[PDB]
Amino acid sequence: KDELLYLNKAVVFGSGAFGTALAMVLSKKCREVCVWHMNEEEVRLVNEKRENVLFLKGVQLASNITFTSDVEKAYNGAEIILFVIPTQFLRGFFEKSGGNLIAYAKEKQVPVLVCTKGIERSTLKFPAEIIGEFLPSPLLSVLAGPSFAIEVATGVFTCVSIASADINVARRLQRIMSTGDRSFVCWATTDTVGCEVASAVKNVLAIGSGVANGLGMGLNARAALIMRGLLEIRDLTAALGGDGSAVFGLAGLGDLQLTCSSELSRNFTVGKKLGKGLPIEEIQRAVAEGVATADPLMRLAKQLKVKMPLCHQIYEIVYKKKNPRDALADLLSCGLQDEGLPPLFK
Amino acid sequence: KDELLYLNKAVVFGSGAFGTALAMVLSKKCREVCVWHMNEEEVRLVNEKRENVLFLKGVQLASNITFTSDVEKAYNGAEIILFVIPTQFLRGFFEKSGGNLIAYAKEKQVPVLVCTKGIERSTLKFPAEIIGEFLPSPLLSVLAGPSFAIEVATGVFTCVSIASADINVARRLQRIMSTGDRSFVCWATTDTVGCEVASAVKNVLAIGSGVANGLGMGLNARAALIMRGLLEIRDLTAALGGDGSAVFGLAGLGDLQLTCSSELSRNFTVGKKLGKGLPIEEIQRAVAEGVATADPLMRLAKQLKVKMPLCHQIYEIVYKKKNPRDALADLLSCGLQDEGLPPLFK
Ligand SMILES: NC(=O)c1ccc[n+]([C@@H]2O[C@H](COP(=O)([O-])OP(=O)(O)OC[C@H]3O[C@@H](n4cnc5c(N)ncnc54)[C@H](O)[C@@H]3O)[C@@H](O)[C@H]2O)c1
Ligand SMILES: NC(=O)c1ccc[n+]([C@@H]2O[C@H](COP(=O)([O-])OP(=O)(O)OC[C@H]3O[C@@H](n4cnc5c(N)ncnc54)[C@H](O)[C@@H]3O)[C@@H](O)[C@H]2O)c1
Ligand SMILES: CCCCCCCCCCCCCCC
Ligand SMILES: CCCCCCCCCCCCCCC
Repeated sequence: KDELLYLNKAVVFGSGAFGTALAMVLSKKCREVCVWHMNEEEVRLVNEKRENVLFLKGVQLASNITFTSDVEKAYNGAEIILFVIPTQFLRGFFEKSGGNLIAYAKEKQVPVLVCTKGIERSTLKFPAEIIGEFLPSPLLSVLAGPSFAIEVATGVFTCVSIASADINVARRLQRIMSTGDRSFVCWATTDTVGCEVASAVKNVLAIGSGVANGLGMGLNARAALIMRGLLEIRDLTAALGGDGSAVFGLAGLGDLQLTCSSELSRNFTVGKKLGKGLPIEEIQRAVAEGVATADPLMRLAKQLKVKMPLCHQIYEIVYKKKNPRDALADLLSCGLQDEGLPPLFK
Repeated sequence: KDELLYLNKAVVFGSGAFGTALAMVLSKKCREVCVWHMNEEEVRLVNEKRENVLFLKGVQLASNITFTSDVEKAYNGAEIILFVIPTQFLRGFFEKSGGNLIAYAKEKQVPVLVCTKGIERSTLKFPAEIIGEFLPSPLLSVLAGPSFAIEVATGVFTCVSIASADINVARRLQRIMSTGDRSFVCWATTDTVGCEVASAVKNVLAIGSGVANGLGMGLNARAALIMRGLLEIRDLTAALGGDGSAVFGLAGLGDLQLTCSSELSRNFTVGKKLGKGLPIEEIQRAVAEGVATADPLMRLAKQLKVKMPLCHQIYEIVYKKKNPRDALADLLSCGLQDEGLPPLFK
């Protein structure tokens, strides 16, 4: 259906930039919107300042958005639940505080939208998979696409995709997340796996995009990294069982191109410094998603016997003090090859 | 084979930036390299200045590169012929001066590489197809990929693809164009049609990327245009008989992302001005490829009953004084849809 759906309440667990940006999106489709944060003193500050000075400074929060550190109040009445908690804290949240919320979720059959992105070190599992350990798959959906928080929060034209096993589940969410002014447009897909893989790998590849820059290469080089790196996301997706229909969609191609062209992103800057020779230790100072993700990505790929050329070299440069230039050469040592893309039309 | 091939002579018909940039690439794989230009007085100047002050200022030409306005001398002895003449002058060249050259080409079975990009107004045909009217298909190959002339001419890491019906023909050329320092890497593909379609459509879409900017949208918007516009190149390719294996390769995704992220390109700037409301007439002042290409692209699409949403609106804004904002709204009037991408894995 091409007609939207408005709700009375919507809860968003994750008080960071993206979660807040999404609260902003929701403020225009939901009568009430609570954003769960943990530090109570902070929850107050924000509500006072009418601004998430913590993770989204400069953005005036809508009035119908309320921050609360009380999970119970937070989810109570919500007709849609969003999870934008960093991957590393996700599991802990459910073990320590998801008790009742999970009950409520199952009870009222509330639709859950996974917005977190990454890989859990301990299990090498993705967000929606982790949450899936507590909440049934049928209720789970994934939101992925080129969506810089700031642009989304301030209402600047953005397109993302909603992935769910049941396309109809994705479409319902599609009608809930899409805004009245068409400033936030959603596209439905079933490729949950592809979306999750892409959301994670993109950060690693972003670092390579930065490496390429600090290494003196230009835009041609970047377009090639983006195009070649996309096959790596494709192959890892295939290995994990995903149908891959999202790989060349907004979740993959889209977000990938965005994330890799973001010259100010921590991923890019970190990679740039590496490209210029600065050791990872020296850099540090606030870790880049790509850096955190690189190790487990490598372990998952290895475990699945999936070859990710670019991602691997990026892992070496980061975790094994490999010279960016040597990495680049090793990468190109493969010799002349075919593009390696199947035809789409017979 | 992963081992290169060096030649004695190579001719490049097309004295513009890209042709010169490619002469530079060839200067490192060919003993001798002539670049055919038409104005004799100019051919001298350049040879004197050791620089193509006409279309590639600031770039010092290698010594083994010689400009000549004598087609006969130019092609004589060449072991590879490149065509980088603008689409509109292509046919005229062969009718007026290709006489002997064609003979020589067929005679010695010299490999031809089509580097020109666009659509001929009169026939709505692409470069390699036009040249194909004079030289047999078997000898023809297409070079396409994200390759800004300057970066290519100055040796900055670049990746492009070589497309030929016979993959082996593409691979031979692959070993001739790939450089010893791995600064120019070629990938083989068969999707000649896809490559040509992509090379042309990209310019139109670039204007939209500019429109989006002048219209106040941000990077999220651009990533979406790139991802959505790519399906248009896909569909037109399917309609023209291409196998489409290049659509998501360097020729398509690659070049597309590059061309659309080039904020200084004439396509972008023209589109930006349109996005800001300036009428096309006013703008002008040196035409943007995207503008020229928009009309025939539209006529070809219509003739083939292929729907290209973004390209169509871009055509309206340019040729029919349509308000960019109205165009954007008409575009989004489609309602909520699925991403519309087939799965890659069953
Ligand atoms: N930032 C973006 O533009 C964007 C776009 C898409 C997806 N994402 C995804 O969003 C998530 C994070 O992005 P962000 O900018 O919203 O977040 P952020 O880094 O601004 O989030 C900080 C959040 O982490 C919590 N936190 C910090 N330390 C904690 C601890 N020890 N225990 C429990 N909670 C703790 C805070 O209370 C807060 O909710 C990731 O999954 C990322 O991939 C971000
Ligand atoms: N510029 C790039 O970075 C790039 C990258 C890929 C493909 N291309 C393709 O290259 C071609 C043009 O790009 P460029 O920068 O090399 O060229 P350019 O615009 O710099 O080329 C000018 C050329 O056109 C010729 N010319 C001009 N007017 C003429 C007339 N009336 N009759 C006959 N010849 C005339 C000149 O003598 C010269 O060879 C297109 O096919 C384009 O799609 C360019
Ligand atoms: C991390 C450094 C910069 C990388 C710039 C891009 C390289 C692109 C091509 C990779 C080809 C891989 C071929 C198979 C092993
Ligand atoms: C030319 C103006 C700016 C366009 C910015 C991008 C719009 C992207 C989405 C297009 C969707 C088309 C849907 C089907 C008709």
